Amino acid sequence: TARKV
Amino acid sequence: VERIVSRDIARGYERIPIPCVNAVDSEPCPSNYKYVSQNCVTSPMNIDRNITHLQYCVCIDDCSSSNCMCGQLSMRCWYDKDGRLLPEFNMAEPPLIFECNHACSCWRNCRNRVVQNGLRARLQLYRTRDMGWGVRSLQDIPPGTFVCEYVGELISDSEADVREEDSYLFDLDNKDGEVYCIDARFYGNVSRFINHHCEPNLVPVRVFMAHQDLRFPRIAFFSTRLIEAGEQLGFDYGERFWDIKGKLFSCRCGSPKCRHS
Ligand SMILES: Nc1ncnc2c1ncn2[C@@H]1O[C@H](C[C@@H](N)CC[C@H](N)C(=O)O)[C@@H](O)[C@H]1O
Ligand SMILES: [Zn+2]
Ligand SMILES: [Zn+2]
Ligand SMILES: [Zn+2]
Ligand SMILES: [Zn+2]
Repeated sequence: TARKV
Repeated sequence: VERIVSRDIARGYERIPIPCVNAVDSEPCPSNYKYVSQNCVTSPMNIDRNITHLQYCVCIDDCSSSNCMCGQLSMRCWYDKDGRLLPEFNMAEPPLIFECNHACSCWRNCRNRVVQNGLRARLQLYRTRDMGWGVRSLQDIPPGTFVCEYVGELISDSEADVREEDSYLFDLDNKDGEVYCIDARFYGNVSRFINHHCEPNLVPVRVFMAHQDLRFPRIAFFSTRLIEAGEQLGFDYGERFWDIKGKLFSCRCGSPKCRHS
């Protein structure tokens, strides 16, 4: 799933 | 014209107000979420709030000294005299920042306190032609300035994978154990609306304040350069975001050096 970091 | 669909999206929970205007279409102030200025949980998380477990300084000064423990924990204190980051601070591999806390012997206004002093920049939420909602500044912001924090809802790695809305998650990679997330889809502050830009004026920094439970850093955005008034706020989401979302739409960040268009 798409995660910002 | 500039239609003021709200005077303060935060309903007075922030030090300065954050208005929402819309000058491109019909969409009203966004309200499909609960604004919160700090992080919350839905499932109980065993955060270590045991005071005797805090590292802390005993500075008889204002933690300018080369002896401040909390500055040592950040390798050094990176805040200048008016709480901006030093030029020697590494925006590419930001270090962990440990701010002074209530166990320290120092005064509430020692030099090593910044993120914890709340929002200090006049910003505003507004409608953009290309990406829907966006956040932008109304003042000049020098470099190294703590702009705002990514506040949301603490959830486990696991729960992260099972949510149908990955557009608002922020990965909080504790290397030394379980990895956690901030889901700012249902509860979140203003940073949920900050868009991705490939030449980002903002950089996330992992910051510890009232507790030093490494599983849960807090995410602080500092400016990487001067941000002129009116400029949209943006930060790099990373590859994992585009490996995934990229398969569905591309980056209208509009940069010449745009890496995800
Ligand atoms: N450079 C970009 N190009 C296209 N879409 C973007 C870009 N940056 C962010 N987004 C979009 O915005 C989402 C990230 C949100 N945190 C940003 C606020 C959002 N635009 C909103 O209207 O709520 C993504 O899931 C995308 O839909
Ligand atoms: Zn100190
Ligand atoms: Zn301290
Ligand atoms: Zn201090
Ligand atoms: Zn781009």
